[PDB]
Amino acid sequence: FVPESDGYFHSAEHEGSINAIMEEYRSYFPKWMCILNEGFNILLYGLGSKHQLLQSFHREVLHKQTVLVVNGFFPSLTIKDMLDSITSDILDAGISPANPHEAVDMIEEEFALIPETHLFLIVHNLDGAMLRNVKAQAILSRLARIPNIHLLASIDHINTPLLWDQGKLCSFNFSWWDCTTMLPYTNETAFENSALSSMRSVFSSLTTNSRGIYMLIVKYQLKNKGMPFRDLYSSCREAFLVSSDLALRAQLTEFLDHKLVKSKRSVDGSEQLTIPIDGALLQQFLEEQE
Amino acid sequence: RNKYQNARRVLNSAETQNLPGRESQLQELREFFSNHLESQTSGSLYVSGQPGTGKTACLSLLLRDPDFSKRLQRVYINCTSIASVGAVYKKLCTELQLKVSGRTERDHLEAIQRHLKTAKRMLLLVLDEIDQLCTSRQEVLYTIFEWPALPGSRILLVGIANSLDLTDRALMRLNARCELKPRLMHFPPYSKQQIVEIFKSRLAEAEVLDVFPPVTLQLLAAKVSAISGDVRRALDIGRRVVEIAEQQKRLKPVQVTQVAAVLNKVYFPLQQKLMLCTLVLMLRNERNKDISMGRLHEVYRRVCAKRNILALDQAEFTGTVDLVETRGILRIMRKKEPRLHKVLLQWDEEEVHAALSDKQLIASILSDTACL
Amino acid sequence: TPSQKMKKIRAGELSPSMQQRTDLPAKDSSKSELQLAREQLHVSVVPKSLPCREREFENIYAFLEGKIQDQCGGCMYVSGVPGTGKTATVTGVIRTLQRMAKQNELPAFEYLEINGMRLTEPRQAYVQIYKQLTGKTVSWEQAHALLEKRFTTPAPRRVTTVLLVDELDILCNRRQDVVYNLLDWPTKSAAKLVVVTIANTMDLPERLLMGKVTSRLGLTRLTFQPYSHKQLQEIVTARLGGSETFKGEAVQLVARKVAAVSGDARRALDICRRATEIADTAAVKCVTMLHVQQALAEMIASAKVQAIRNCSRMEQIFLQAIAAEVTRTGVEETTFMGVYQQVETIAAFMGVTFPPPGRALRLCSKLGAERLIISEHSRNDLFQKILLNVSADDIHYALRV
Amino acid sequence: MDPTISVSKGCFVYKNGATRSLLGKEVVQQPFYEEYRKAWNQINDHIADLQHRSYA
DNA sequence: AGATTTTATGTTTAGATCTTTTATGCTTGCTTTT
DNA sequence: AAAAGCAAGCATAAAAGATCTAAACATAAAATCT
Ligand SMILES: Nc1ncnc2c1ncn2[C@@H]1O[C@H](COP(=O)(O)OP(=O)(O)OP(=O)(O)O)[C@@H](O)[C@H]1O
Ligand SMILES: Nc1ncnc2c1ncn2[C@@H]1O[C@H](COP(=O)(O)OP(=O)(O)OP(=O)(O)O)[C@@H](O)[C@H]1O
Ligand SMILES: [Mg+2]
Ligand SMILES: [Mg+2]
Repeated sequence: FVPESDGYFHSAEHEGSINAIMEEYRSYFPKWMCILNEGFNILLYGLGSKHQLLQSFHREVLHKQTVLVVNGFFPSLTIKDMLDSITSDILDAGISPANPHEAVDMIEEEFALIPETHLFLIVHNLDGAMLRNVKAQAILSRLARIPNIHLLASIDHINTPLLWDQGKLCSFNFSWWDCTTMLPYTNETAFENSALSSMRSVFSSLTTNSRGIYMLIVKYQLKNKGMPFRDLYSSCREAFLVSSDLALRAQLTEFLDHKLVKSKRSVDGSEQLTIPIDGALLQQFLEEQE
Repeated sequence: RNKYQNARRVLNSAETQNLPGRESQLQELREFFSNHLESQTSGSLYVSGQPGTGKTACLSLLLRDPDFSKRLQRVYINCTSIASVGAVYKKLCTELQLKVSGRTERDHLEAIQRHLKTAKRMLLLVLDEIDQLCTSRQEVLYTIFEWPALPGSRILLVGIANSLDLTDRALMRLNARCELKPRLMHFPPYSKQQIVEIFKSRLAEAEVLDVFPPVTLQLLAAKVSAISGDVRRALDIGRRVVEIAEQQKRLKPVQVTQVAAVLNKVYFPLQQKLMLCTLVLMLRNERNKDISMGRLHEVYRRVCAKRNILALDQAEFTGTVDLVETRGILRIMRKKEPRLHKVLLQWDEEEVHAALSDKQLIASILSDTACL
Repeated sequence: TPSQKMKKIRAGELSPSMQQRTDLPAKDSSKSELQLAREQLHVSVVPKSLPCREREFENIYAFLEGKIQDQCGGCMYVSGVPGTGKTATVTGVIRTLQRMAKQNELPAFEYLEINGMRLTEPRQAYVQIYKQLTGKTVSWEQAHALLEKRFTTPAPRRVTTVLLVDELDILCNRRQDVVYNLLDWPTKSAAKLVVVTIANTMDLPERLLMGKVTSRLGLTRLTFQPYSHKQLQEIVTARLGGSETFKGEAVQLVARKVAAVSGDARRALDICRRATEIADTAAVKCVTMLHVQQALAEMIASAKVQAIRNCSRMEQIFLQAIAAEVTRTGVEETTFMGVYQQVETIAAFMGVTFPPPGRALRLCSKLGAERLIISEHSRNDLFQKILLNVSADDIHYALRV
Repeated sequence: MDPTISVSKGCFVYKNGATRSLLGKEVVQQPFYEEYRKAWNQINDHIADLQHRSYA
């Protein structure tokens, strides 16, 4: 792979083949055990999902050693959660100190106190959604520096080694391994990190006066191809759809909560009330209400 | 004593046994509990709807059934009552009398999971007002809704909330796995005839049906179901009609005049008058509605000078504008200094003119362009 | 040991006494008539029956008597601008109900009360309501659990309990758990709670309460309108009794100039006390109208022209040059550099030299500590921004006339 | 799905008696592991001796 | 009848939140040299 | 005529600024060991 800069300056059979590929990567495992015994850490950099491969390594080989699986594709994990997990469950040392590097110093002391109590550490997606900051990678490199702790990890993003400087890449004593499974990224993309019908479904739950207020904004939008707030207020007080200003502000706050209406303030202080839907579907919606 | 106090007592707005308006919802909830009992499988559920529509009344009715008392272990937790979002597991342990090694929420969660893995009876965990459990990471709500998908767990949990889309917007991650996402049940707001049937149930439980003629009940429900549709405001105006008629008359059925008067009811100091007139003048004459307290006071002093009456100082003018703010006529956006606070009118001038009730003065202030 | 004292305090077994005077208070008969008016005019002396609040008394009385006799429970929200007789009317209704329940004309009832500004935290109300029941001081979690055990569980013979709640807007916060519990407890049939909530803003349930909390608060409501020109006169002439120590035109001027500002009754009862103290030092025994005019000019004070006239001459040149730069540049916020250039122009006109800018920053700091101007911290000299806090015409009125 | 794939937790302990040489005896008693450990200890100690004698 | 963790509680500080306000940047819409 | 270049415009977002809250830290009540 030797990219050209001119692109920047000008800017079935598959199941059996995948099973043979997975059986070869399953055959690699004793070599990984010897490589982890010599102090190197394992890094996988294939195309497809490597979740099942590292789960098979935890299941078939590390069935009795201490293991902390870490799901790096989790949107909401924190490095405090992982250090708290090690400090509380592996060592029974209680909660880790609030400074993460103090927690790594504590983990290094307590793991210096116990030889031949190895802690395997499997991190699916070391380039995770909350591990992409430099600080969490510094914590993971300081943890992988420990002789007791061994590390297996997955890599998926193309720009991952931009956050590993030579100090982290020396603490991460990686043995790179091309584990290119062709499996789809189901679990890695299942999480949160990666409409006229909904408008009808929320319009059905509204009361009659809320239907009248939204129909007034719909009629003004189709008539003008966002309405100022004062016209909606005078139209509602003429049609008796509201008691005072504050109930109308509560109804528009409910519409902002259910995203039927976008409120764009003007420089003059008037509030504009756009409906964020194209006018053909809005005309069909007005025809649906008749 | 008399029929007036009898109807005022029976409109009540407390817990009830009969629920005439919610019948298909009760049958659907009973069918959900019954099919998930007969299949012996777990099943999450999310009931939602506008306040006052009767969700807690239906689930309080269904947590007192003798047959469900025989078949499943009911638990009701009001989620406002907990000290914190993470403390709810501890409260659940007190609802199940589980033994816990104690004094950390993690061991309470492990005790609840150890009970769920080997429970002898099906568990019905109703979490009323589940919107209080939402935080940011939302570890607690996802941990609770992951319990039906746990291997061998027999919990079936119901979450009551006011939001139509709290499940999707607050729990997008449950959509990825169809075994995890709750079945949804809306509770639609009450119609006019449903509020009339609730009134005709409550007034016939005490046989005080005659104090309300049907015409004025069909006026009251036509107003309330059009405005909001909650039965709490409907029973409140129905109680208020009788407690105003008792004060007013001291059997007379209530007329439409009394209910129309209470429905039209429900649904100044001179310096405050001068402040409102100068604010209306500055809002009319100027395209820029960014009015500060100092920019308003400098015009108010000139208006008081031309009216030949003494003006308040800025330290008293700030308290005067704060007293006008309590009526809802204004809203003051606070800033670093009292002079820099931004007045914002919240009534239209056609309401402010009818509220001041001194048209000869407002005609003088609004024709006084030269003092700006 | 201190721990026995704290345990006897938290158990309520020692009453918190305050030290008594060494000397006896003076006898009532030695007082002058003007002193008798000065002590009848104190705001702490609530009348046994409030003038000009009869309609609100009938409203709160009919609500509370119906909620007590029906044994059902419920809630009410009274509101109005401060000093308008809210809490005095509610406690007067509750004292009348207690006098009636003492004579067995009414069922007996408990009367809890709290106030939202006497609590450091919204949850501390759970500590206080329980303290009006058992008298023990406990943590708010145990107090909330014991209050739920008291109210959710039907325990005959339960007595009706009226929970007055002043200062409802302080108890709100973001979660609104405390106000939700206080308004949700009456809805349960087992609790006979009748909660009354006093507040200032009329629009509070719609402005800052949640939709379910507003739905629980209900539609029964009462608004205390500000006292008018006449009701403030009736209040003060009821406080004075039959005494003629106040002229009627003096009370009329106090009421006319207090009702035009706020409608507060405390302002009238304080201005009349100050007028009595002013008449006392003149050795007159009747509060004539010029004593009321002096007390009104003192207690509706406007002493900024006196501050500009009392400033040192370089500070007056500074106050002229800030308004000169505001007139010149148009915008109301001026940097210190152009203010100093206008200072040098005005000082060259008047003939006095001006202090160098390190002393002009001391002048700006003095005016900003006196709040004649708004100004930043002095560490960023020549580029600090100088708002004028006094109006521009007040400076010319001070330094010309 | 898999028990490791949870919607709530992000880390999953599999503790086996941790309190407060990975290979079995077949590999360590093999002669090639003995000669590899011998050559590696000799080479690493000589390089550390060179680094100390350069820093001294 | 006295010392020791043990636990429940209150305080304080760091972090989440609401809100305004200000800005670079992402895109657009012409605009203009080669 | 082709593709680089200047005002325009909404928008994520960035500061910020108050503000509220959750967890870490100091501390007191108390079973526990002697
Ligand atoms: N269908 C009905 N028939 C008769 N009475 C009803 C019905 N629904 C509700 N009510 C009355 O309304 C009162 C309030 O209902 P409920 O508390 O169940 O509403 P909610 O949805 O729980 O309100 P929130 O969402 O604010 O908690 C109940 O005490 C009950 O007496
Ligand atoms: N109608 C009245 N007649 C006689 N005295 C009155 C009247 N109204 C108010 N006062 C006097 O003014 C004081 C007002 O106190 P009160 O507790 O009523 O004020 P409040 O409206 O509760 O104020 P806030 O709303 O700030 O709490 C009372 O002590 C009373 O002596
Ligand atoms: Mg409810
Ligand atoms: Mg009060």
